[PDB]
Amino acid sequence: AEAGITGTWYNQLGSTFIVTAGADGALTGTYESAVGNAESRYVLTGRYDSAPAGSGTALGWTVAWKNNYRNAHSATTWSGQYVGGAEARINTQWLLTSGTTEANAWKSTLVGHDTFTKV
Amino acid sequence: AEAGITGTWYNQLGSTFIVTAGADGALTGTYESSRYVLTGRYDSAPASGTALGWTVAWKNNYRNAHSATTWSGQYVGGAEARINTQWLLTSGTTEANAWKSTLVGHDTFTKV
Amino acid sequence: AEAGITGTWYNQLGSTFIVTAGADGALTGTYESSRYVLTGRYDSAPASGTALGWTVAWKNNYRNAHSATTWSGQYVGGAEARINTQWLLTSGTTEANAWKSTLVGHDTFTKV
Amino acid sequence: AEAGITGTWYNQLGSTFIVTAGADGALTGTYESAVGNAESRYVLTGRYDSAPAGSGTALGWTVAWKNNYRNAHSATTWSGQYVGGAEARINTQWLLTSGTTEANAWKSTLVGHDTFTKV
Repeated sequence: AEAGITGTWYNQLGSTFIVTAGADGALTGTYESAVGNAESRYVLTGRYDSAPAGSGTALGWTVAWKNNYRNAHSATTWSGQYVGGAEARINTQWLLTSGTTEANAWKSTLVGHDTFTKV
Repeated sequence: AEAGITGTWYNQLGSTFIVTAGADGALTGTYESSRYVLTGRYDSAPASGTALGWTVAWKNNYRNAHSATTWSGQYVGGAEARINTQWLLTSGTTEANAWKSTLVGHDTFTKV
Repeated sequence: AEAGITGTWYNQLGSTFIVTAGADGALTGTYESSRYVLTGRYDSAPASGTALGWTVAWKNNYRNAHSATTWSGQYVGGAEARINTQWLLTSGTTEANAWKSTLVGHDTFTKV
Repeated sequence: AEAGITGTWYNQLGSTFIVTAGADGALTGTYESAVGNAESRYVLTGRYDSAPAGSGTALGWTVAWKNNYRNAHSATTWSGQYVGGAEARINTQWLLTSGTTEANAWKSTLVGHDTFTKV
């Protein structure tokens, strides 16, 4: 619920995710990327199950790779589950999609998986 | 286009996505196949389609499916505007079942 | 159907898949958009579509793209038989770039 | 090349994969599953880049979940790269597809990632 999720997290590549879980199931924050065309901080928005069922808490968020300094013409979404305890982790799968011409659309989307550790 | 995106859309199975695209890159609206709140972002200065993504947690006042889907794709405008997507649906699971927690698929939305 | 699967198929972009389905569950054949060898398996006793998958390493006598695609899906027979798939294309990369090694997409093949 | 790949491997869930890499780029072997409707050994087939480029070697394989004892009406494909050294590993992403009725086709496919360690 709010506090579990709210906080600073890092993935296995050294990117940072700062998130506030709101009472209505809203997720807002900032993302700072360890890779790609990514310079500085980017806004993030998402949603989580604010009334979860030993099972994890399902959540997802999106970043569009545009800030006041750069624009990668691409957006990533991460879908996963928050698993609490002392070992708090967020286990995700993500899709990165770039804006493409129609011809190149077949190769517009990357897929990968990230694990977030809470700090 | 910002307000190119703004509107009501439908996918292949009859689900309906109502969205507003903000000047600064925000997407907000509701998804129904009952109704759920969505939030996302899009490139507000595209070159190419416009990249975008959004999430829906499957909980509202009536049901809680303890899952959340994210759609990642691009908007292509023109005479017949479309949003081509791939999505990941993750369910809250115990550790024993975490390996079978995520479904993947694709959706094509149109104004029709 | 074993020999329901056997035949020549085309996807949305004009690639052509020539396949033979063996009695015991083997798939063999070639894929061309030049030609590459494919191998896979399918459920030879289906209930529902027939589950199946195949791989193509993108190397032949003429080119080597140092990648390999796998297609996972099901065969649906009837008047207009189709093979609905999702695929993963992985490229051989250095460790620095391993996070951007895999493309995901979907393909629909038909006899037309 | 052949020998690098050829051998016995296990994933993080305790499944086993026994594979022989052939000279023409063929992969044949057997898979024994730690989960699902999966009883005993199942045949596998796939392909690999027999002439790879510090970069890994791209490969993929499929198992249909049918043997003489069980049938799950489903097939999985794993796509990834073999990374050699002492730390030999195969890093993959997989798609599991079940045979479904048309109505249920939207939820026929699972996605996940596995890491294989050589034994």
